[PDB]
Amino acid sequence: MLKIILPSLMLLPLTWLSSPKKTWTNVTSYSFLISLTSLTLLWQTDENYKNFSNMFSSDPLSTPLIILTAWLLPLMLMASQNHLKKDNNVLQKLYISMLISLQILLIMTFSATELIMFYILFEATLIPTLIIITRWGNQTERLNAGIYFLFYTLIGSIPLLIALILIQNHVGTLNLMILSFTTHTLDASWSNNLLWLACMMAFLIKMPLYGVHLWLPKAHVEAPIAGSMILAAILLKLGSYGMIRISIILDPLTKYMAYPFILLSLWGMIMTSSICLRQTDLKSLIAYSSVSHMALVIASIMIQTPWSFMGATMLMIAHGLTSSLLFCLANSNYERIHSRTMIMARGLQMVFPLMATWWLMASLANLALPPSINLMGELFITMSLFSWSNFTIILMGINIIITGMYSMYMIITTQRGKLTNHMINLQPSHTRELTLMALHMIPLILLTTSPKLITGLTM
Amino acid sequence: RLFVVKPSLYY
Amino acid sequence: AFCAPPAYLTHQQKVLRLYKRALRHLESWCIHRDKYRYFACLMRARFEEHKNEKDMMRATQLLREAEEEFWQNQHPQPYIFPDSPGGTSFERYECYKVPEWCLDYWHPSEKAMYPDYFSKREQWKKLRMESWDREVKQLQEETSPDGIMTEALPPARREGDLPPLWWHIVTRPRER
Amino acid sequence: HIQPRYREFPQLTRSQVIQGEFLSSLMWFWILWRFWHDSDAVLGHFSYPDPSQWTDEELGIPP
Amino acid sequence: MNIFTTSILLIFILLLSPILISMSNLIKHINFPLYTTTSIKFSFIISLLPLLMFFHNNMEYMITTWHWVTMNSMELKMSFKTDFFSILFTSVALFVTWSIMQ
Amino acid sequence: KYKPAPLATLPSTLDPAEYDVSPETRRAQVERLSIRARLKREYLLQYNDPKRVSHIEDPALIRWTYARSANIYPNFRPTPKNSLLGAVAGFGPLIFWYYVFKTDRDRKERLIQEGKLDRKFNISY
Amino acid sequence: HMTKDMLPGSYPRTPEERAAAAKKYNMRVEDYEPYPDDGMGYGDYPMLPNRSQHERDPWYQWDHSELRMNWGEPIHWDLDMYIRNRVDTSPTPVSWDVMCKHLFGFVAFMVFMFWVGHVFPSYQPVGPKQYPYNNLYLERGGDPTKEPEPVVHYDI
Amino acid sequence: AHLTRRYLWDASVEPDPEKIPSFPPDLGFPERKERVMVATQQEMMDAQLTLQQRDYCAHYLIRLLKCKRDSFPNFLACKHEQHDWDYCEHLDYVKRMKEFERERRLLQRKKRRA
Amino acid sequence: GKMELPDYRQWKIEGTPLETVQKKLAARGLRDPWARNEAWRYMGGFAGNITFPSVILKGFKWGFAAFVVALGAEYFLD
Amino acid sequence: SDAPPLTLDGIKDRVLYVLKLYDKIDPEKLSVNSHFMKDLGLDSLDQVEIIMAMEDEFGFEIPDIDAEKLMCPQEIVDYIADKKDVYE
Amino acid sequence: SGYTPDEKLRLQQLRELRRRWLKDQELSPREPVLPYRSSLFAVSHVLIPMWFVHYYVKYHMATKPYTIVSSKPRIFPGDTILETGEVIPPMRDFPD
Ligand SMILES: CCCCCCCCCCCCCCCCCC(=O)OC[C@H](COP(=O)(O)OCCN)OC(=O)CCCCCCCCCCCCCCCCC
Ligand SMILES: CCCCCCCCCCCCCCCCCC(=O)OC[C@H](COP(=O)(O)OCCN)OC(=O)CCCCCCCCCCCCCCCCC
Repeated sequence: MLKIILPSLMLLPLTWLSSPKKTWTNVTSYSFLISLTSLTLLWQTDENYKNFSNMFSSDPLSTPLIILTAWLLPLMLMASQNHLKKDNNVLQKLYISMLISLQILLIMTFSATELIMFYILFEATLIPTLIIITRWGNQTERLNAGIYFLFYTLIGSIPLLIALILIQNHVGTLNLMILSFTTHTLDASWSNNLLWLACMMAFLIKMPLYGVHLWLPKAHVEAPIAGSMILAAILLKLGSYGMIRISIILDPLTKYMAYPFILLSLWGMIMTSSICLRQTDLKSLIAYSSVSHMALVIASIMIQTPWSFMGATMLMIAHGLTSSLLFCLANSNYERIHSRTMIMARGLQMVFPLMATWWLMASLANLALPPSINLMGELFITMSLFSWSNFTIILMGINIIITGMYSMYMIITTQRGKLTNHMINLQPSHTRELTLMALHMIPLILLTTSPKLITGLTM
Repeated sequence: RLFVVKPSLYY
Repeated sequence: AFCAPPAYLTHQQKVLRLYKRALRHLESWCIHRDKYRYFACLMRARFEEHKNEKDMMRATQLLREAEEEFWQNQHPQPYIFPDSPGGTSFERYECYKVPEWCLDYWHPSEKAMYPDYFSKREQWKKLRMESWDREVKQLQEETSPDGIMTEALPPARREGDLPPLWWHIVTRPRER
Repeated sequence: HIQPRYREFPQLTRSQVIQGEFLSSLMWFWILWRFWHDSDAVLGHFSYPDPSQWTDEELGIPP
Repeated sequence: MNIFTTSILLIFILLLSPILISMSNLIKHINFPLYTTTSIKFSFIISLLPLLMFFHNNMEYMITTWHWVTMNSMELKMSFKTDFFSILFTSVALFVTWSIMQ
Repeated sequence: KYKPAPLATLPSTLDPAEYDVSPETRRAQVERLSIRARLKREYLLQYNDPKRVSHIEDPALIRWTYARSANIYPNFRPTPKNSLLGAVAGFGPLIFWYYVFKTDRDRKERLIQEGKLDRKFNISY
Repeated sequence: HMTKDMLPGSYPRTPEERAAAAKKYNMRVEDYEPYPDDGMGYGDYPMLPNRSQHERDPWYQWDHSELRMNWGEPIHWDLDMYIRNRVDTSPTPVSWDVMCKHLFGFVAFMVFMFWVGHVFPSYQPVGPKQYPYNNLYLERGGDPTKEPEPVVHYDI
Repeated sequence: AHLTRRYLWDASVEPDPEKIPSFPPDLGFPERKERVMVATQQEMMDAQLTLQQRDYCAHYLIRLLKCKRDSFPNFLACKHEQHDWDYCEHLDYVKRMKEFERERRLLQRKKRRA
Repeated sequence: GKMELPDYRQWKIEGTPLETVQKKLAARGLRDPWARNEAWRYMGGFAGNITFPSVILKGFKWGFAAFVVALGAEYFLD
Repeated sequence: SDAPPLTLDGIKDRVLYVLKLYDKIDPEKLSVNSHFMKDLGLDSLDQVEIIMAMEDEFGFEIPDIDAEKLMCPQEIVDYIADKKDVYE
Repeated sequence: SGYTPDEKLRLQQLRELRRRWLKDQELSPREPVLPYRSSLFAVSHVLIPMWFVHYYVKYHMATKPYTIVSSKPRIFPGDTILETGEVIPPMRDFPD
C-alpha cells in the first residue's frame, strides 16, 4: 500500500517546485501512473485477503473504491483546468495540493484496519472539500453550503466516536476481523439500540438519507467540478464502507432497528426522483439523482444479504462514474454559458453533435440500460428486497419509471429541441473534455465486461 | 448547387 | 410569420377568419370538389345575406352565435397542410437550420475550400459594422414621444441606408 | 429524368404498369390454382352429421 | 453441429461488421447503404440454411458461447436457443429489413 | 354546449371578453401591445447588434428561477393546513408502508417457524 | 448583474408595493395579481392564467420559439409542465364532462359484458378428449414404481 | 342450438360440457368394448411427440412425420397421409359428439322417469 | 428546363358533375366562380369512373388464361 | 421523384392562371398589378377565396394576418417568393 | 387595408437583400476543393469470419461439456440406428 501512498505524497513537491508550465502535465501523468500501479490490489488468487501491516489491509470491497479514487484524480486535474486558468500559479498549485490530499486520505481510509483511524481520516476529508467549495465557488451561498456540510457531518460523527470508545473499552481492540472472530450477540436493550443509532447516523448522513439530504444539493450546486465529482463518487461511499464494516458487530439488532431507514429510503427514492422532474438546476437534478440512487444502497445494507451487498457495491462504483460524467457534461456547458439553468440552452446536438452522444450514454446508464453495472446492481437490490417483502417491487417500479422520465427530460431539454440561435459564445468542444467523457465511459464498458472485480465480499 | 451551413466537426 | 397582430382584431377580421375556418372545415367534411363548391356557395350566400347590415350590437350577436354553431359543427380531425402547425412536417428541418455565426468557429483548413464563399461573407460584415450606427438613430429619431408604440419598423429614407434590424430577417436559413 | 406535367395525366413508362399487371395476374393465377386443387380449405371436406339422425342402438339409451 | 452453430453466429458477425465500419474512416470513402444492404442480404441467405436443417430434422439446439459471471450458485452466460420460432423469425425479419434498407 | 374545464380551457371565440369594445378594454390592449413592442425592440437591439461576443440574458428567467428556488423560505409562514399538509405528506405514507411490510414479514416468519411453507429451490437471497 | 431591487420579494401590502412589483415584472398594475398569502414562498410573484403554450400563436416569430414565449415576458410559475412537451390545456370540441362519461361507459359496459359471456360461455357439443394410458399418467410426470387410478375410455 | 336450449329453455335437462361421462357407461351397452391403442409408448416417445398430440391417432401422425422427413425437399408429398390423420381426428370428434348426444338422451330418460 | 401551362380556354364546366352542381345552384339562384378551376380534373386522362371490380379484378384476364394453360398441360402430363 | 424548384415567372404564370379561371369579376383582363378592389372591385370575401385557391394550388397555408394584406398578384408572388426562398 | 407604403418599401429592400444573400450562398465550380464484386465480398465478409467461427466452435465450444446440446432426432419404426447396427420393428396392424 505504501508503494501507492508514498508517490501520492511525493506528488506535492513535484507540484510546488515544478515550473509554472509543466506542473499540470507532470502531476497528471504521474497520477495516471499511480492509477496504474494501484492494480496490484487486484491480484487476489485466493479467498484470503491482503494484510501488508497492522495498519493497512485490502479487500474485494476496498480495492475498487481505492482504484476509482486513484483514477478520478487526473480527471479532476483535467476538469479544474479551464477555470482557475487566469488564477495565479500559487493558487492553482494550492488547488492541486488539495486534490492530492483528498486522494491520499481516501486511499488511507479505504485501506484502514482500525475504526478510529478510519474515523480521523473520514473526518479529515472535510478540510480540503470545505476549502475547495468556499475558496473557488462562484456564488455567495457556498459559505452556508460548507457550514451545512461540515456540521451535518460532525453532528453525525461525534456519537460514532463515543460508540467506538465504548467498544474499545468493552472489547480491547477496534481492529477489524478481530471484531469479527470475537463478536457476540447482544441483549436487545435500549443502550444497545442507542449504540446502533450512534454507529449508524454518521454514515446515514454522509450518504444522504431522505430527511438529511439537505447538504448534498447545496454542496454540488455551489461547488466547482472537481469537488462535485469527488463528493458524488467517493464521499457518498465512505458511509457505505463504514456501515458494511460496522454492521458485523451490531447483530441481531438491525433485524428490527432498521425498518425506519428502509422506509425512509424507499420513500425518499420516489420523493427525489420526482424532484428530478421539476428542478430547474441541472446540478441539483443530478444531486437528487445521486440521492435516489444512494437510497437503494442504504436499504440494501440494512437487509444484510449477499445479493444485496453485491448490488450495493456495483451501484456504488457505477453511480460514482456516471455522476462524475454527468457533472462534467453540465460543466462543459456552464463554462460556455455561465448558467446552470437547463431550459436556457437547448437545441444542442447540432453544433455539439458528438457530446450529444456522451450526454446520451450517461443517460442510458443512469436509467439502467442493460448490459450495465447500474442495472446489475439495481436488479439484485430489487430481488433482495422482494425476498424481504414482495411489496417493495411497487416502489421500485415507480422509481424506475421516474428515472426513465427525468433522464430523458435532461436529455431533451438540452440536446433534442431547436437551437437558441442567439448563443454566439458556443466555443467548440475541447479535446480535453471529450477525453474526460471518454475516460469516464470506457471503464464502465470494461467493468460491464468483467464484473467479477466489482461484486464484493460475498461473491 | 448551393452551400450547406454546418459546424466545424474538425475539433 | 412576417408581421405582428394588432392590439385588437376588428369585427371585419373576426368575420373573415371565421369564414376561412368554416370553409376549411367544410372542405374537411366534404371530400369531393363538387360537394365542396356546392356547400361553399351555400355558405357564402348565408354570409352575404347579412353584409349590408350595420347595427353593431346585432352583428356582434350574430357572430357570437355563429362561432358557437361552428364549435358545434366543426370537424375534429381537420386537414392541416404538412408544413403548418399540426402538420406532419411542422418544425422538421429545424435540425438542419443551423445559424450563420456557426462559421466563425470553423478551422482554416475547412474554409480553405469554399474560399470564394467566405470572401463574400467577409464583406457582408463590412456592410454591417458600417450600417449599424445609423440604424439606431433612425429608430431614436423616429420614436413616438407620446408613449404609444407597436411592433412595426420603418424602411430607410436615403441612398445607402438599409432597413433597421435586417441582419436576422436577411441571413436566415432556407426552409427546404 | 421525366418531364413534370401540369393539370394533365402524366406520361407513363411501360415498366411500372407491366410489372403491376404481372403481379396482379400472378396473384389471381395462384388464387385460381389453389381454389381448384384445395377447394375444401375454404368450403369443407368433413360434413357435420345431423344430431338425432343416429339410432338408439348406438349411443345406447334403454327405454 | 458445426454448420448449424456457425451459420447462427455468422449472421451476428455480419450485422456487427457495418457498425465496425461505422467507427472506422471508410464511411466517407464507401457506399455505406449499399454495403449494409448486401450484408443483410448475405445474412438472410445464411439464415436460410438452419431453416432447411430444422424443417428436415426438427432439431432444436442450445448454444452457450461465453461465461460472463458466476454469482454464488447462479451463472450468467450468453445462451442462444435455436428453435422453430427463432430460426424462422430471423429469416423473416432479415428478408424484410433487406427490402426496408433498399 | 361546451362546458369549459381547467384542463380543456375555453377558447377565445366563446370568451365574451372578446368582442368587448369598451375603451377600458381597447386602451388596456393597446398598452399591453406597447409594452410588448418596447421589449421586442430592446431585445432586437441586442440580437442583431454586431460587436456582440456573448449571449443574451433573460432577467425574467432569472427571476423565475430565484423565485422557485430561494425566495421560498423567506416568505414561508407556518399556518393551519400547512403544518397539516407537511405532517401528513411526511409521515402518513411511511406509517402505511411500515404496517404493510411488518404484517407481511411477521406472517412469513410465523409460517416458516411452523414449517408450513414451501421453499423449494430457494438457495439464494 | 442583478440586485435585490430587481429580484422578487415578499407579499405586497400597499399599492406603493404593487406598482413597483408590476413595473419590475413588466406588467401593468391592473393585470398584475399576486398569489394569496398562504405562507408558501410565492410572495410577490405574478399569478397568471393556467393556460399552456399550445394555446399561443404558432405563426408568430417569437424569441423563445420552443416555449412560445417572448424575452422579458413574465414567466408562469408552472412553465415546466406547460413547455409544450407536456400538459396541454388547449380546448377540445367535445367537453370533459361528456368525454369522461363516454369512456367510462364504454369500458364498464365492455367489462360487464365480458362477465356476462363468462357466466354464459360458448362451446361445441362434444365430450372431453380421451388419452389412453390413464390420461398419460406416466409421461405426465407420474411415478413409475406406483400405479395410477385406472380409467377407461369406451367405444361410441 | 344447445346454447339456446340450455340458457333460455330448460337448463337442467341439457348436459354440461364438463360432466359428460357422469352416468355409468354400460347403462345401455352390454359388454361395451374399449377404445383400442395401436401405438406403443416407446414407439410414441422415441418420435418426440407432444402430450397434446400423442392421442389415439399418433400412429398415422407417425406415418405423416415419417413420409415428411422423407421426400423432404419436395413437400406437398404428404397429402394422402395428412388426409388419414384428419379423418381419424374427425372420427374421434364424431365419437365425442355421440357421447354428448348419449348423455342428453339419458337426461331425457331421467326427466321422463318423473 | 422551362415549364409550360396549357391554355385556360379548354377547362370548361360542360359535361361534368360541376354542371349538375351548377343546375342545383341555379335552382337555388346562385353561381360558382371557381368550377372552371376544379374542372381540370374530371376530364382527360382523369376522366371516367373507377370501380371496386376495376381494381380487384386487375390481371384476372391473363391470370385465368395461364391458369387454364397450366390446367391443360397438367391433364396432358397426367 | 424530387419535384423541381420554383421560379418567379412560374409563380406569375400560376397566379395569373388561377385568376383567369376566376369568374365572378375578372373579365380575363389581369395585369400583374390588377388590384382587386380599385382595379377590379372585389370583396374581402372574394379575397379570402383567392388566397385559399393560391394555397390549394401551391401546397401551404397563408396566415390570415398576412393574407388580409394581399390585394395584388405581385404582392402574392412576393410573399410566396419570400416564403419559398427562390432566385438564389 | 394592404401594405402601407412604408411596409412596401421595407419589404422591397429586405427582398433585394435576401435575393442577394442567396445568390451569394450559391457557390462556384472547382469547389469544394479536395486533395466479381459479389465474389470478393463473399470471400472477405463470409469466409474469413466463417473460418474464425469454425475454429472457435470446434476448439472452444465442443471441447466443453454442455455448450452445444442438441435435442434428440425423431425416430420412427423401421429407422435402423447406426451407432449400434440396430433395427426397431414396425407397428401393429392398422384397423380399417
Ligand atoms: C439538531 C439535532 C440535535 C443536535 C443537538 C444534540 C443534543 C445531544 C443530545 C443530548 C445528550 C443525550 C445523550 C446522552 C447519552 C447517554 C449515554 C448513552 O446513551 O450511552 C449508552 C450506550 C452505551 O451503553 P452500554 O454499553 O449498553 O452500557 C452502559 C455504558 N457502559 O452508548 C450509546 O448509546 C451512545 C449514545 C450517544 C448519544 C446518542 C445521541 C442520539 C443518537 C441518535 C441521533 C444522533 C444525531 C445527533 C443527536 C440528535 C439528538 C439526540
Ligand atoms: C381492462 C383494462 C383497462 C384499464 C387498463 C389500465 C392500464 C393502466 C394505464 C396506465 C397508463 C396511464 C398513465 C400513462 C401516462 C401517460 C403520460 C403521457 O402520455 O405523456 C405524454 C404526454 C403528451 O402526449 P399527448 O397527450 O398524446 O400529446 C400529443 C400532442 N400531439 O404528456 C407528456 O409529455 C408528459 C411527460 C411525462 C410526465 C411525467 C409523468 C410522471 C409519471 C406519471 C405516470 C405514471 C403513473 C403510473 C401509471 C400506472 C402504472 C402504475
